[PDB]
Amino acid sequence: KHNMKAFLDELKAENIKKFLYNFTQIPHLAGTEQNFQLAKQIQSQWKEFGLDSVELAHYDVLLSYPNKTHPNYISIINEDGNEIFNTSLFEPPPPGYENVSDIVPPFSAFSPQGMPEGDLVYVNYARTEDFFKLERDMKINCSGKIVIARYGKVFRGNKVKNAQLAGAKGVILYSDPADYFAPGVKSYPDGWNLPGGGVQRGNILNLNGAGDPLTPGYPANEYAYRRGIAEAVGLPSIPVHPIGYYDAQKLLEKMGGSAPPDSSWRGSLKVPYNVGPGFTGNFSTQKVKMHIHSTNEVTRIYNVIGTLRGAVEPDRYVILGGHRDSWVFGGIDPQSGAAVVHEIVRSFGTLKKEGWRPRRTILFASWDAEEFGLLGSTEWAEENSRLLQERGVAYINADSSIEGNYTLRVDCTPLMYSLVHNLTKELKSPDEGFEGKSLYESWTKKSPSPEFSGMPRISKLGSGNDFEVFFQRLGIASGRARYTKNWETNKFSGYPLYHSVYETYELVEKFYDPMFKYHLTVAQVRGGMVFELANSIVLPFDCRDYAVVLRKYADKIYSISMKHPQEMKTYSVSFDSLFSAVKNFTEIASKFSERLQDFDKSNPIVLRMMNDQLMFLERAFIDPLGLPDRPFYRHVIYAPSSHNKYAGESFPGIYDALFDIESKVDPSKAWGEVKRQIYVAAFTVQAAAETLSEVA
Amino acid sequence: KHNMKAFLDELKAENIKKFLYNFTQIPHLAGTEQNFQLAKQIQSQWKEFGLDSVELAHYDVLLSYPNKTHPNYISIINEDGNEIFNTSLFEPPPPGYENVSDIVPPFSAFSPQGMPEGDLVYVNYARTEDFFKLERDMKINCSGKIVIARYGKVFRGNKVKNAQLAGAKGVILYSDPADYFAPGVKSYPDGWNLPGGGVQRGNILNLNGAGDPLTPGYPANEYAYRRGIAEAVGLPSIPVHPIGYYDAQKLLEKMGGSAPPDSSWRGSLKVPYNVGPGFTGNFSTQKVKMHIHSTNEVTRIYNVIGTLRGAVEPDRYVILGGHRDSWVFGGIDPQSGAAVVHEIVRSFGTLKKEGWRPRRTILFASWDAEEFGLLGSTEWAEENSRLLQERGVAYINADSSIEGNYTLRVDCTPLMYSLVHNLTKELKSPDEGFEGKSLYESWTKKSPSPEFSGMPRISKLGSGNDFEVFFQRLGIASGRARYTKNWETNKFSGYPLYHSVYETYELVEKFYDPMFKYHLTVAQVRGGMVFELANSIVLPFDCRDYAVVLRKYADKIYSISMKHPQEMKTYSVSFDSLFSAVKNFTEIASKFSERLQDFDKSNPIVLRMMNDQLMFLERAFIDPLGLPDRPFYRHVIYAPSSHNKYAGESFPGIYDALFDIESKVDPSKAWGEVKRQIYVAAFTVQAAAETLSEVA
Ligand SMILES: *[C@@H]1O[C@H](CO)[C@@H](O[C@@H]2O[C@H](CO)[C@@H](O[C@@H]3O[C@H](CO)[C@@H](O)[C@H](O[C@H]4O[C@H](CO)[C@@H](O)[C@H](O)[C@@H]4O)[C@@H]3O)[C@H](O)[C@H]2NC(C)=O)[C@H](O)[C@H]1NC(C)=O
Ligand SMILES: *[C@@H]1O[C@H](CO)[C@@H](O[C@@H]2O[C@H](CO)[C@@H](O[C@@H]3O[C@H](CO)[C@@H](O)[C@H](O[C@H]4O[C@H](CO)[C@@H](O)[C@H](O)[C@@H]4O)[C@@H]3O)[C@H](O)[C@H]2NC(C)=O)[C@H](O)[C@H]1NC(C)=O
Ligand SMILES: *[C@@H]1O[C@H](CO)[C@@H](O[C@@H]2O[C@H](CO)[C@@H](O[C@@H]3O[C@H](CO)[C@@H](O)[C@H](O)[C@@H]3O)[C@H](O)[C@H]2NC(C)=O)[C@H](O)[C@H]1NC(C)=O
Ligand SMILES: *[C@@H]1O[C@H](CO)[C@@H](O[C@@H]2O[C@H](CO)[C@@H](O[C@@H]3O[C@H](CO)[C@@H](O)[C@H](O)[C@@H]3O)[C@H](O)[C@H]2NC(C)=O)[C@H](O)[C@H]1NC(C)=O
Ligand SMILES: *[C@@H]1O[C@H](CO)[C@@H](O[C@@H]2O[C@H](CO)[C@@H](O)[C@H](O)[C@H]2NC(C)=O)[C@H](O)[C@H]1NC(C)=O
Ligand SMILES: *[C@@H]1O[C@H](CO)[C@@H](O[C@@H]2O[C@H](CO)[C@@H](O)[C@H](O)[C@H]2NC(C)=O)[C@H](O)[C@H]1NC(C)=O
Ligand SMILES: *[C@@H]1O[C@H](CO)[C@@H](O[C@@H]2O[C@H](CO)[C@@H](O)[C@H](O)[C@H]2NC(C)=O)[C@H](O)[C@H]1NC(C)=O
Ligand SMILES: *[C@@H]1O[C@H](CO)[C@@H](O[C@@H]2O[C@H](CO)[C@@H](O)[C@H](O)[C@H]2NC(C)=O)[C@H](O)[C@H]1NC(C)=O
Ligand SMILES: *[C@@H]1O[C@H](CO)[C@@H](O)[C@H](O)[C@H]1NC(C)=O
Ligand SMILES: *[C@@H]1O[C@H](CO)[C@@H](O)[C@H](O)[C@H]1NC(C)=O
Ligand SMILES: *[C@@H]1O[C@H](CO)[C@@H](O)[C@H](O)[C@H]1NC(C)=O
Ligand SMILES: *[C@@H]1O[C@H](CO)[C@@H](O)[C@H](O)[C@H]1NC(C)=O
Ligand SMILES: *[C@@H]1O[C@H](CO)[C@@H](O)[C@H](O)[C@H]1NC(C)=O
Ligand SMILES: *[C@@H]1O[C@H](CO)[C@@H](O)[C@H](O)[C@H]1NC(C)=O
Ligand SMILES: [Ca+2]
Ligand SMILES: [Ca+2]
Ligand SMILES: [Cl-]
Ligand SMILES: [Cl-]
Ligand SMILES: [Zn+2]
Ligand SMILES: [Zn+2]
Ligand SMILES: [Zn+2]
Ligand SMILES: [Zn+2]
Repeated sequence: KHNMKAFLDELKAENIKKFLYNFTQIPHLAGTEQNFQLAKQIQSQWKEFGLDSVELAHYDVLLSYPNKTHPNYISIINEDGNEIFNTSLFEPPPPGYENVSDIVPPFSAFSPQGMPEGDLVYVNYARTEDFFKLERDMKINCSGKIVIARYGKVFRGNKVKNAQLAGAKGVILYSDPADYFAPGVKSYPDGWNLPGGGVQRGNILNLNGAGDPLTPGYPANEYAYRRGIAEAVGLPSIPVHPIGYYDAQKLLEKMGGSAPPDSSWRGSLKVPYNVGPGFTGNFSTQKVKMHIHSTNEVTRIYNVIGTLRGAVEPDRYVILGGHRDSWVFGGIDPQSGAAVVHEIVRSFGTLKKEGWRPRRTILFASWDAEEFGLLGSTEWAEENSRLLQERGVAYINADSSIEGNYTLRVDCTPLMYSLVHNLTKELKSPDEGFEGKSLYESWTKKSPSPEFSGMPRISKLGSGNDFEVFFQRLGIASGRARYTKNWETNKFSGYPLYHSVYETYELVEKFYDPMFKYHLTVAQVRGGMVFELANSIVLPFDCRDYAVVLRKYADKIYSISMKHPQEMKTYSVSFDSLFSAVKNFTEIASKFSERLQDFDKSNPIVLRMMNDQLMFLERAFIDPLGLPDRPFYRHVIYAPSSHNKYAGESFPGIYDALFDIESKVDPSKAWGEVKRQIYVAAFTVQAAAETLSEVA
Repeated sequence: KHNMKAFLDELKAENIKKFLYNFTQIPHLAGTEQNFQLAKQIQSQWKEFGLDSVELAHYDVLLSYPNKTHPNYISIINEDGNEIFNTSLFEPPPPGYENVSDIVPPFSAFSPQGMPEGDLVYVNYARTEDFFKLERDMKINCSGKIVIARYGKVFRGNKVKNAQLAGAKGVILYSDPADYFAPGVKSYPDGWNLPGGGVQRGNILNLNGAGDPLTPGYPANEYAYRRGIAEAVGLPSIPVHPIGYYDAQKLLEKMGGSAPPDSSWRGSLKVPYNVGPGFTGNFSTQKVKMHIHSTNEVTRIYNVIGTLRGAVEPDRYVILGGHRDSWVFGGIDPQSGAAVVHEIVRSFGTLKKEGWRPRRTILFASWDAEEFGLLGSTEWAEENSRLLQERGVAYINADSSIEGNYTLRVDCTPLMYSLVHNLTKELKSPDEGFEGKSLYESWTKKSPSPEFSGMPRISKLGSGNDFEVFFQRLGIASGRARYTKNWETNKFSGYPLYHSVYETYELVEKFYDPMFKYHLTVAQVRGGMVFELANSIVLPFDCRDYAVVLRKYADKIYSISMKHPQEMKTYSVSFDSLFSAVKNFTEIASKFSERLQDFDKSNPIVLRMMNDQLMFLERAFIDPLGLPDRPFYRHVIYAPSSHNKYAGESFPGIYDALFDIESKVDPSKAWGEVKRQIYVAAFTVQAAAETLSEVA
């Protein structure tokens, strides 16, 4: 039989290992020749593997690179202007790669050039609440100061935006061992910890879904009209640079001014974590000086797009996409994901060569320039937005397959909860101690849902990956899955070697997944989802699961508002319309589910009608006017948090209208806007419900 | 047989006459009790006629009414402040209606209140080019002046916007007999001309597609959050009032200052048409004073929505909509259209009672508050926008069925050109002299296409009617048809009794269509179109017709730009991308047409695929970001003219970037924006073409 079992059994751990090794021998930085070569390789292999067509889709987008003859670094400078201490110009390369060329040195992509000099303020994680505490409680003023912030907790672009609005003239980012060194584990190459010379690369944009900074709304094709740099979207106005903790120790050890306000501000280095401004008395006259000379440059990028044409509904697309560009070798990010996609393509192509075709069309993508702001996925989606919004069934992301070895992690739309529960009950757990048990069983045991019990945790989608344009802009049901760490017994952020030169094939083969069994499990979850989406006669979405979460999010946002009972009285702020809409959604979704069960299964137009109602249900939560000042975040239920792009926020329009509202100087105006956002959300919920009513 | 012939033969002239009489005995002003009664009547009749459901959809929207105890009027006032001449408080009612109550007196809906006093400037039609001529050539300054403008040529809301931007403090609108009195015809009741006491009502908003001024983007439902008046969309900032030509003669006869600049500025009254400012020497010290006391008020309106469920594709909607609210009796506008819709509903319901159902669902609408800014259609579409954009096949408008008795007028999307040609070849001409000939034949003879020869004129859609939200906001293929006058041998605007108390059942029965044969022909064209749209197995749209017009519009906009060859050189302004996209559209559309001819006709999914490509082709021309500063005009090929809402403009984004560009002070910026709009248009054309490519 050509069924999902045939597909799943064809997937091999050993193949994912071979592909990972093949993809991680040299750097594949976006916009470089090596990454164009790899694109051409993947294109040729996907053709050999059996796909119907495989094309490159290219764009010319704004990228950012250090100047190779004028390196970035930071100094402590004395009263005469002598640089008495300099940060590193490069990370010590790992064993056996000390002769690889074209390793890009640590930098913050899209930093402007400058050589600002000043006194340091230490701002903890540079979160919105960190600046509130500094400014409101401690009365420390960052205006004209250089801030130093530890990486972690939130996306770095939000740190830089927050420093910029506090009036900083520069930002230094560093990795504290409190957040990037797990107790009891050795530094790379001897374990998976970040060494003191290790540094995390990453862009510092605030694109809010725009894609290429110069062409928001339209693909950066050959005739594109581009904004000038001054009108570009999302670029920082102050220089920024990342360092490791050896270097950070040298900048922090001399800090004076106020003590840290409490222990949550102290990391693990042997320094006091004084906030400043500036250095203690003996050194009060030394300053910090940044030297940033990176340049932004329009550069060609290349996506690989493979098509496996559907036998029955070729005009319905199920998309498996993940990126290919890496900061250096990409051992985890992204090639552990790319290798899994490569093996999925291979397995599908095997079945195809024996005469099988999925019900619907499956599109496979190897995106470029994800590390520079989700540029490849976003420009392609801008180009193809009409096809995607009328034909797009689902998008499954495929970045890093592992960030730990403890249990499964899934973030997705409620419409996929049932599909994920059912698939994972049919897959074998790779976990020691759960031999012969289902993945569902091990996952639920290690990661219990906060709400349900007997059910696993499934998180809402945030952002910081290539599903953003598909989900929050276009409203196509989206999901992602990977193996992850135990967040309970671990205080550190993501995985320690993230976006460092130390993220290599060896890191993975030696320390994360030597048998490639977690990779294989993730290929089964991702591939199994694409299979069911592209092949099930009825799309495998359960609208009733959205009804349950909409009630949870309505309760949550009402609870937030109710911290202000006096104002809700004064301004007549009612959530009744939103609860009404959620109640109606629940009733209509229950009735639609009954018809879906009971409809005449021989009638394909009835079937195509009800599949279209299922496909367009995520689509119904899109507001074509977007969220306030964020036109490309159009989903009314989910947006990336305005304080942390990686986190999802529910009812974001109401959430941001309420945030910090007790500080607004015109409360009438502020609560007016809360009421406006309640009206928008209740309306959108009711409108989405009505797409599930009988059609006539 | 239940075929289109059965449908068409059931339509009766005598029934349209009975309904017209029934709908025009009392005023049906939006927001009034009489118009709610009529809604309830139509709802009950459409139920009796056989529709599956018929519901009222209500909204609470901003309307505008004079104050019944504080009337609007204009004065000439002397040096002491005595009002020596006053304009009329009402139009003399026609014979036999002198005792009808609740005739609303002439006013400009949405005028602010005020009693401004000042010197007159006469501004001809208050067109953009009229103000250019006054300000640039004649050096006349309107700041702080009251302007008087003749109705005609352009929508009155654009006149008021243009006066406001010239710094006027008030606007007086009047009907000149040059534009509203046809030579050789008598005034009502003895013919169809406008009497000197007749006055044209109408709103003076500049909504640009927003619908209710207080709730742009969302339906004005029970929990809607409303803007405050100061942030409302589209309201005028200066008082405005309309008058007839008896009164206008009294205001114009004393005018001094400059002579009219040429004969195109002179109407037919026995006055000099001096531009002013102010009156001649003897009267130089008299002034004009307006007294406006109308109020804007949120008021309930009611649409009637009837459904005839499709047998095969119930989730595909073909919509026949026209409004029901009138300024007074609505003898032509809108009830000559409403009576035609009523008879169409009756004919469809006859067939339904005998067991027939159309292939697709047909929705019938009786919209409210069209006269106040297309409010009813727009709020309903805002409410139902997700259903309409995923399910909407076509919208056929049904306002006035006649504005003359000479020949057919059709304005529609190119996608309907073939459908209209084919249907009209099968209908009988009602014209004298063409007995036994087709409607196509008489229409083509009397209204030859400028381009084609052997073909009839079909105009692009403009706006000022209820298709605007469906076509220019949502991108649903739209059309309209009516009988019209011979524009060649007639210099007057629209029809003379437009929006006057004299537009009665008698006007129609005595002077326009005593046999109701033009009404019947229009019911056949509108009803025949809805029939073919809702019943043809393949949707009756020809994409190749869009390809032909896109080339015509590209040639036209390039010709405009080429008036500036030096700047096109300096700023490297190329239309090559747009011509490329139009060429590709033509090639892809030709291939798609071949497949549509040759596809396996037994395969319904192939059929539903290709019908979806046809349905979503108009949809592809929507840009979700909208046109500059006009977010609800999202169609890139067609927008209402920025200088005249009634007229359509093609490639509007490029057109407005080029308009008056030689006057812009930063030419680099201006031509940059031209290039931006070329990129947007070429992109949108190519993207729409690609929706017709093979899907995978
Ligand atoms: C959830 O679904 C339910 C439908 O099951 C839906 O109920 C609707 O609620 C609205 C209220 O927002 C009702 O609107 C009323 O309609 C009647 C005419 O049918 C009007 O007369 C009402 O207005 C007048 O009377 C009201 C007193 O009830 C006054 O408060 C008001 O100021 C006016 O005087 C009012 O507009 C509507 O009838 C029902 N529809 C039904 C039951 O079918 C509810 O709206 C849905 N929730 C959301 C968020 O959409
Ligand atoms: C109309 O349809 C046609 C397809 O039949 C489509 O043609 C495409 O045109 C673009 C040009 O805008 C081509 O883009 C080129 O792609 C190649 C790689 O395939 C690149 O190397 C090219 O860039 C380099 O080389 C160019 C020299 O030709 C340089 O001018 C450039 O600066 C770079 O060095 C270039 O990007 C594309 O290949 C074709 N696609 C085809 C033939 O399939 C055309 O774009 C459509 N019109 C619109 C408005 O979309
Ligand atoms: C995940 O798996 C569950 C369990 O198999 C799926 O729910 C089950 O779906 C089936 C198939 O439609 C339901 O069968 C129906 O039962 C009713 C009897 O009341 C009958 O009228 C229908 O003809 C049909 O046989 C079954 O009841 C249902 N089980 C439960 C507990 O809901 C679920 O659909 C799967 N989810 C996805 C996305 O596939
Ligand atoms: C308006 O009417 C015209 C004339 O009837 C329609 O064009 C005609 O459409 C028919 C039916 O599809 C075409 O028939 C095809 O002919 C080819 C032979 O080359 C054959 O391969 C197909 O199987 C089919 O028989 C016919 O050629 C065509 N005539 C012309 C002049 O184009 C037109 O489709 C109607 N428009 C609308 C919107 O209905
Ligand atoms: C990664 O794998 C690819 C495919 O096997 C290798 O590329 C092939 O290299 C062979 C030997 O040089 C050539 O003859 C083939 O034409 C290449 N195939 C393709 C599709 O490019 C590549 O060398 C491997 N890379 C590494 C670093 O191991
Ligand atoms: C930090 O680096 C800077 C720049 O390379 C060093 O300062 C330079 O030293 C060279 C060689 O002595 C001089 O010719 C340059 O004029 C100096 N440039 C600047 C900008 O100061 C500095 O010596 C280094 N400091 C340490 C401790 O290594
Ligand atoms: C317009 O036609 C309608 C329908 O015939 C008339 O309304 C009917 O009036 C009769 C007699 O008064 C009532 O018994 C019916 O119940 C009414 N029907 C409906 C559906 O309302 C109406 O009177 C006519 N109006 C005019 C001005 O002629
Ligand atoms: C135009 O109308 C105005 C307002 O009704 C008239 O002026 C009023 O005349 C009455 C009766 O004599 C006075 O009591 C009011 O004080 C006047 N009001 C104002 C605002 O002036 C005026 O007489 C009318 N002019 C003509 C020619 O009919
Ligand atoms: C990089 O720096 C070098 C020398 O210090 C300079 O000549 C060149 O302008 C810079 N390159 C870029 C791309 O800015
Ligand atoms: C912070 O410092 C800047 C720079 O001198 C000053 O202008 C600004 O007002 C200060 N703000 C506060 C709250 O002290
Ligand atoms: C792999 O799992 C073991 C056993 O729980 C754990 O001690 C180790 O930290 C894991 N490795 C990584 C990289 O997480
Ligand atoms: C209308 O005018 C009368 C009297 O001149 C006044 O009492 C009332 O306020 C006005 N009505 C409205 C609705 O403004
Ligand atoms: C028009 O008149 C106003 C009002 O006094 C004046 O302020 C404005 O500058 C004038 N414009 C021109 C071009 O004369
Ligand atoms: C009706 O047609 C006749 C004959 O052409 C014409 O003289 C008359 O003006 C028409 N009536 C109207 C209202 O257009
Ligand atoms: Ca772009
Ligand atoms: Ca509205
Ligand atoms: Cl992922
Ligand atoms: Cl019309
Ligand atoms: Zn990644
Ligand atoms: Zn990354
Ligand atoms: Zn009308
Ligand atoms: Zn009208």
